[PDB]
Amino acid sequence: DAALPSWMPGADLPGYLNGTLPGDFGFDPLYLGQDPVKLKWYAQAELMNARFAMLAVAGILVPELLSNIGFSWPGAGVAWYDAGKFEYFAPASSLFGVQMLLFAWVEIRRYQDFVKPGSANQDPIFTNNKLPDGNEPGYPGGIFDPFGWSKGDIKSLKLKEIKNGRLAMLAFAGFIGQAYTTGTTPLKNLSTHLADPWSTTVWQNDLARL
Amino acid sequence: SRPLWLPGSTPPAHLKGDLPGDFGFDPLGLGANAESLKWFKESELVHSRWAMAAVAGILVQEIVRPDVFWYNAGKEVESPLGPLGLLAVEFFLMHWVEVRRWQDLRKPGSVDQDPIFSQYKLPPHEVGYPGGVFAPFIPGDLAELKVKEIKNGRLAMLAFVGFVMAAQVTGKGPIAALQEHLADPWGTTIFSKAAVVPGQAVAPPCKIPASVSYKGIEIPTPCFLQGLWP
Amino acid sequence: VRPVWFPGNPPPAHLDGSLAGDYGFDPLFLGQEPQTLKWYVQAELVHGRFAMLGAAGIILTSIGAKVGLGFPEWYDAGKVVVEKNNIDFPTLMVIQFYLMGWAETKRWYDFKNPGSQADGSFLGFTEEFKGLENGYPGGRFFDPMGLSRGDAAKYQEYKQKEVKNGRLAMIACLGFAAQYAATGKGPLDNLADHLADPNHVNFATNGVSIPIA
Amino acid sequence: RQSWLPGSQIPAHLDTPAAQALAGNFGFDPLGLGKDPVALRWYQQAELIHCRTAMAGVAGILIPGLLTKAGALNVPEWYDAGKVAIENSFAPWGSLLAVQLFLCGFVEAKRWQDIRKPGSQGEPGSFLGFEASLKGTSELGYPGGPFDPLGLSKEADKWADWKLKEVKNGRLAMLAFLGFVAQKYATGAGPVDNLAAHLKDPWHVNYATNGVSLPFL
Amino acid sequence: DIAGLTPCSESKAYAKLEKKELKTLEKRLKQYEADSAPAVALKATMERTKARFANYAKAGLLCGNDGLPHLIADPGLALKYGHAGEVFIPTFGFLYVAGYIGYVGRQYLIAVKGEAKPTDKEIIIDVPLATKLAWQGAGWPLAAVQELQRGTLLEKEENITVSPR
Amino acid sequence: MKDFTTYLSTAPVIATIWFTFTAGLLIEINRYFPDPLVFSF
Ligand code: CLA
Ligand code: CLA
Ligand code: CLA
Ligand code: CLA
Ligand code: CLA
Ligand SMILES: CC(/C=C/C=C(C)/C=C/[C@@]12O[C@]1(C)C[C@@H](O)CC2(C)C)=C\C=C\C=C(C)\C=C\C=C(C)\C=C\[C@@]12O[C@]1(C)C[C@@H](O)CC2(C)C
Repeated sequence: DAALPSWMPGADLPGYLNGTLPGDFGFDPLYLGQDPVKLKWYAQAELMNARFAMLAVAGILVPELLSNIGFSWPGAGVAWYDAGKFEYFAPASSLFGVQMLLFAWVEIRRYQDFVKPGSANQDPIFTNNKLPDGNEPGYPGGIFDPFGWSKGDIKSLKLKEIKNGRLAMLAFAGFIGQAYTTGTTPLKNLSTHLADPWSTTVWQNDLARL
Repeated sequence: SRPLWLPGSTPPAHLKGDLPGDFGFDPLGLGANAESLKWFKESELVHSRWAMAAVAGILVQEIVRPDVFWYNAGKEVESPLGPLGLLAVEFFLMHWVEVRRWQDLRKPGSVDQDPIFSQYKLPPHEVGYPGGVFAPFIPGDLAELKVKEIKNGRLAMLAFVGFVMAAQVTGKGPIAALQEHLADPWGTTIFSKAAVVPGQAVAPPCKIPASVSYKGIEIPTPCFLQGLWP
Repeated sequence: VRPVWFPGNPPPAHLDGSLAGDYGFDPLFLGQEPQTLKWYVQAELVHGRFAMLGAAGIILTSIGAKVGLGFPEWYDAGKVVVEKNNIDFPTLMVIQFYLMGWAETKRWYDFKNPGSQADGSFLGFTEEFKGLENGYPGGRFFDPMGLSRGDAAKYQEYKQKEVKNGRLAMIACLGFAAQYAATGKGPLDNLADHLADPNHVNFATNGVSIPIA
Repeated sequence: RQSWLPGSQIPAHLDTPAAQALAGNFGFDPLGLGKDPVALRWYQQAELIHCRTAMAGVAGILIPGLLTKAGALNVPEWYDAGKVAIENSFAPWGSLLAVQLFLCGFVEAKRWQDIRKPGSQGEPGSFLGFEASLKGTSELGYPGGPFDPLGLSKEADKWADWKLKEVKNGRLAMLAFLGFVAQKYATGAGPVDNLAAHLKDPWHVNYATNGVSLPFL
Repeated sequence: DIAGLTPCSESKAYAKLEKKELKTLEKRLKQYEADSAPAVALKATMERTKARFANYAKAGLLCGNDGLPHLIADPGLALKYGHAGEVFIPTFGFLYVAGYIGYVGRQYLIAVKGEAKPTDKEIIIDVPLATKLAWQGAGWPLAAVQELQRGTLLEKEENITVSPR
Repeated sequence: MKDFTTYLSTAPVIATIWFTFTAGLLIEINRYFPDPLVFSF
C-alpha cells in the first residue's frame, strides 16, 4: 500500500485496492473485491447503486421538503412508501412494462460498454452521433456530460461522486429502516429528532417500541 | 540497587527497573512476556488515570454536594439530556478516543496526526504518554513525573476500591466513612464489623439495596462479592 | 531422586519425570503406550480443569447459600435455573453440545494433527489455535496474559500447580458427590456440621459410609 | 486446502488432480464412496443433477412461499400444491406422470448416453441438425450450448467460481429440501411458517422442543 | 379383505384374546396388595399388553378367525392395501444390515490379505481397521454396485476346482 | 499394555464384546419400543 487515505489510520490495508478506483480508502474487511474480476464488477455495481440511490434520496426528500414547505402537487403529502398505491394516468402495470423495456435497452447498452469498452459509443440510427472515444465503463461522457465537465477536475469529481453516492446509499438504507421501524416519513423523523434529540435516539425509540 | 516492594527480595528477571514505578513487583509473572507487558503498562496507566480522576471526583463531589451519595449519584442527577442521550454521546466519544488510543497501542507510529486539521499532530512519543497537545506545561523532569503519576495512580486505584468496599459495607462516602472511623477508631474497622471463626461467620450486611428503580426499570445493584465478605 | 506416590517403589519407565504432576502412579500401566499417554494427559488436564471450575462454582454457590444469599445448592441449581428463568432444558443442552462439540472437535483434531487448526480455516485465526504443547494450547486466546511465554520455570511451576489443583478438585468433586449421596445436604453444610462437632460428625457417623456401625 | 474437517486426513482419492478439479472438493468422503474414479465421475454427475433439481425445487417452494406470506401470491404449501394443482388441471396425475416420464426419460437417456461416452450425442444425423449443439463441453455435467444462453461459461476467469457457486448453493438446497421434509413431518406447518415460529421464540421453538426429534429430551 | 382376513380392529376374536390375556394378568394381580412389587410388575405388564394390542390394531394388521395378526409377504398386495411395513419394508431394512455385515467382513478380509500373516489378523482382530470399515460400510449398496460394475467383486477362474472340473 | 489390548482384540474377546453390544442394543430397543411386530412408526 501507500500513504493514501484509509478507513482506519494505521490499519494494514489489503493492497489490491491501490487508489485506481474512486473512493479507495481500503475498506474491504470481508475481502469481497479480492479477485480483480469481482472488483471490476463491484466498481460498476457501486457506481450504479450509488447513482440510483442519490436520485432516490433526492426524489424522497425534495418532495417531502416541497410538501412541508407548502407547495402544491397532486402527489404532495403522499409518502415515498405510499406512492405506488397512488393513482396516475396509467396503472403501475404499464409503467413497469415500459420501464423494463426502456431499461432493458439502456442497461444492455451499458453492459455492452462494460463487456467491450468502446462499443456502445454510437447510435443505432444517427451514426453522426457518437460518444467520445477513450471513456471508461461507468463514465460514458459526451451527451452524458453536456455541461462541459471532465476536462480537468475528474479525480476530484469521481471521489465526490462516490462519496455522495455512498452517503445516499446509506440514506436510503436509513429510509427503509426508519419507515419500517418508525412507520413515518424520513424528514418527519428528522423533525422529531430535532424536537428533543435526547429522548428520540434509535436506542430510545426501539426500547420504547418493544 | 533500586527501591523494591520487598527491601530484601530479588526482582524478576523481566523487571529491570527501566519502567516508571518498576519496584520489582510481579510475583505471578504476568508481565514476563514482552508483548503482554506493553498492554499491561498501558492498562496500568489508564486505570491509574481513570481512578485518580474518579477518586478526586468522588471526594470533590462529597465536599461540594454532601447531599448525594456517590454510589447513588447515577440515579439522582436527573439531567435534561435523559439517560440514553448521554449514554449515546458517551458511547460514541469514548469509542472514538479509545479506538484512537488502541490504534496507538498496536501500531505506535500510526496515530499522531489530526484527522481534520492536518497541520497539527503529536510529536513522536512513547505509548501511554501521548504528549503534544495533551501535555502543556510539564513541570520538571519527565521521568520523576511519570513515577509520581503511576504512584499516585496505584494509590488512587486502591482508593477507589476502598471507596467501593467502604460504601457497600458502611453505605457512606469516603470522607463520611473517614469521619466515622475518626469518631470510633477501634469499632469502625472492618475487623470490628466482621469476623469468621471455625464455627461461625459474621459478615457486614450491605447498606446498598439489591435493586433501584431509575425510571421504570429495576437496575440490579448487587454487593460486589458478598458471601466472600468476612 | 524424585518424589513417588509410594516411597521406595521405583517409578515405571514410561513415567519419566517430564509431565506435570509425575509421581510414578500407574499401577495398572494404563499409560504405558506413549500416544495413549498423551491422550490420557490431555484427558487428565481437561478433567482437572472442568473439576476446578466445578469445585470453585460449588464452593462459591455453597458459600452464598450458607450466608443467606439467593443461591440453591449444587444439586438443585439446574432445576432452579431452568425454572426461575423459563429455559427449555433440551434447547440449553443442544446449544451446549453444539458449542462444546465445536470446541472439543477442534481439540480432538489438534491432538490427531497438532499442525492443524492453525491454517486460518476457522475465521482466519492461525496462531491462536496452533497449540504449544499437548494439553497446553496457549496463544493469545487460551493464554491471553502470556504466562506460558516469558519465564519458563514459572511455566513449569504453573503446570505443576495446575495438574495438582486439578487432581485435588477432582477428588473434591467426587467428595461433593459422595457427601450428597451420604449426608443429603450441601458441601459447606457438611463442613459446618464437621466444624461444630469434629468428633461424632464425620463419615464414620452417617451409617452410610461404614455399615458396621 | 479448504477441508471440511481442518485436521482430518483427506482421502487420497479426493486429493488427486482428477478430483481437485471437481467443484466443491472439501475432502468429504468419510464412507469412501468415490474411491473408484469412475464411481466418482458418476457420483459427481449425480451430485450436479441432484443439486440443480433441488435448487429449482427449493426455489419453487420457498420463493412462492415467501411471496404468499407477503401477499404477492396464494400458492398453497408445497405438501398441498399437488392436490390443489391437480384439482384445477386438465389431466389426471397419472397421465401427467406418464407424459412427464416419457419427456424426462428421453432427455435423461440422452444425458445418460453422453455420460457413457462424452460428446456422443453430436453424432451427425441423430437429431435434425440440433445434435450439433448436443456435444456438451470438455467438462461432463456442464453441457453448455443451448443450455447456456447468456454465455457465462465462455470466460475461463469466472468458471471455477461459477462451478463452486452452483455446487454450494445446490448442496445447501438439497439440505433445504431434506429440511422441508423433516420439518413437515415434525411440525405440520410450512417452511416459512417454521422460520417465523423460530424467529418469534427461538429458545423454545426448535427441533429440541418438538416431540419428534429428541424423544429422550 | 385380502385373503378372507379381517382387520384386527374389526375382529372380535382379537378383542377376545386381549380381554383373555388381561383376565389372566388380573387374576394374577388379585393375589397381591395394592402397590406391591408384583402388583407394579403386573400393572406394567397389563399396560404393555393393552398398548401392544392397540398398536397392532392401529398398524392396519389383518387378523384371521383366531384373532391373530397375519402378515402379507407379497409386494403388490402389501403395497396396494398398506401392509408394506409387515414384510416388505423390513425386507430391505434387513438386507441393508446384512449386506453391511457381509461387506464389512469382506473389506476386512481383503485388507488383511496383504499382511505377512493374514491368519493372525483374523484370530486377533485389527480393531482400528475393523472399526474404520464398520463405519464406512454404511454405503455398502453403492460401493457393492460400483464394485460389481468394475468386474472386481468377482474373482475370475483362479478359484480352485476338483479334477472333474 | 500393548499385549493386554492385543488379547482383548482376540476373536473370542472381540466376539463377546460385540455380541454383548448387539444384544444390549436389541434389548434396549425392545425395552423402549416393546413388541415391534411391524414397521409402522
Ligand atoms: C438447509 C438448512 C436449514 C435451515 C436454515 C433450517 C432452519 C430451521 N429448521 Mg430445519 N432441517 C434441516 C435444514 C435446515 N433447517 C435439515 C437438513 C433437517 C433434517 C435433519 C432439518 C430438520 C428440522 C426439524 C426436525 C426441525 C427443523 C426446524 C428448523 C427451525 C429451527 C432450527 C432447529 O430446530 O434446528 C434445525 C435442526 C437441525 C437438525 C439442524 C440441521 C441444519 C443443517 C445441518 C444445515 C444448516 C447448518 C448451517 C451450517 C448453518 C445455517 C445455514 C443457514 C444460514 C442457511 C429453522 C427455521 C424446527 C422447526 O420447524 O422449528 C420451528 C424443527 O422442528 N429442522
Ligand atoms: C429368523 C427368524 C426370526 C424372525 C424373522 C424374527 C423376527 C422378530 N422377532 Mg423373533 N425370535 C426368533 C427368530 C426370529 N424372530 C428366535 C429364534 C427367537 C428365540 C431366541 C425369537 C424370540 C423373540 C422374542 C422373545 C421376541 C422376538 C421379537 C421379534 C421381532 C423383533 C422386532 C425388533 O426387535 O425390532 C427392532 C427394530 C429395528 C429397526 C432394529 C434393526 C437393527 C438396526 C438397529 C437398524 C439399523 C439402524 C441404523 C442404520 C444403525 C446406525 C448405526 C448404529 C450403531 C447407531 C420380529 C418380528 C420381539 C417381538 O416383539 O416380536 C413381535 C420379541 O419380543 N423374537
Ligand atoms: C445516512 C445516514 C443517516 C442519517 C443522517 C440518519 C439520521 C437519523 N436516523 Mg437513521 N438510519 C440509517 C442512516 C441514517 N440515519 C441507516 C443506514 C439505518 C439502518 C440501520 C437507520 C435506521 C434508523 C432507525 C431505526 C432510527 C433512525 C433514526 C434516526 C434519527 C435519530 C438518530 C438516531 O436515533 O440514531 C440512528 C443512527 C443510526 C442508525 C446509525 C447510522 C449511522 C450512519 C450509517 C452513518 C452516519 C454518517 C456520519 C458518520 C454521521 C452523520 C454525518 C452527516 C449526515 C451530518 C436521525 C434523523 C431514529 C429516528 O427515527 O429518530 C426519530 C430511529 O428510530 N435511523
Ligand atoms: C490452579 C489452577 C490453574 C493453574 C495454576 C493453571 C496454570 C496454567 N494454565 Mg490452566 N486452567 C485452569 C486452571 C489453572 N491453570 C482451569 C480451571 C481452566 C479451565 C478454564 C484452565 C484452562 C487452561 C487452558 C485452556 C490453557 C491453560 C494454560 C495454563 C498455563 C498458562 C496460564 C497460567 O500461568 O495460569 C496461571 C494460573 C493462575 C495464576 C491461577 C489464577 C487464579 C484464579 C483467577 C482464581 C480464581 C478463580 C475464579 C473463582 C473462577 C474463574 C472462572 C474462569 C471461567 C475465569 C499454566 C500452566 C494455557 C497454557 O498451557 O498455555 C500454553 C492454556 O492454553 N489452562
Ligand atoms: C478433597 C478432599 C476432601 C475434603 C477436604 C473432605 C472433607 C470432608 N468430608 Mg468428604 N469426601 C471426599 C473428599 C474430601 N472430603 C471424597 C473423595 C469422598 C469419597 C470417598 C468423600 C466422602 C465423604 C463422605 C461420605 C462424608 C464426607 C465428610 C466430610 C467431612 C468430614 C470428614 C469425613 O467424614 O471424612 C471423609 C474423608 C475422606 C473421605 C478422605 C478425604 C479424601 C481422600 C484423602 C482421597 C484419597 C484419594 C487417593 C489419593 C487415591 C484414590 C485411589 C486409591 C484407592 C488407589 C469433611 C467436611 C462427611 C460429612 O459430610 O461430614 C459431616 C461424610 O459423611 N466425605
Ligand atoms: C433433488 C432434491 C429435491 C428436489 C425437489 C423437488 C423436485 C421439489 C419439487 C416440489 O416441491 C416443489 C418444487 C413443488 C411441490 O408442490 C411439488 C414438489 C414436486 C414436491 C433433493 C435432493 C436431496 C438430497 C440430499 C439431501 C442428499 C444428501 C446427501 C448427503 C448428506 C450425503 C452425504 C454423504 O454422501 C456424502 C456426500 C459423502 C459420504 O462419504 C458421506 C455421506 C454422509 C454418506
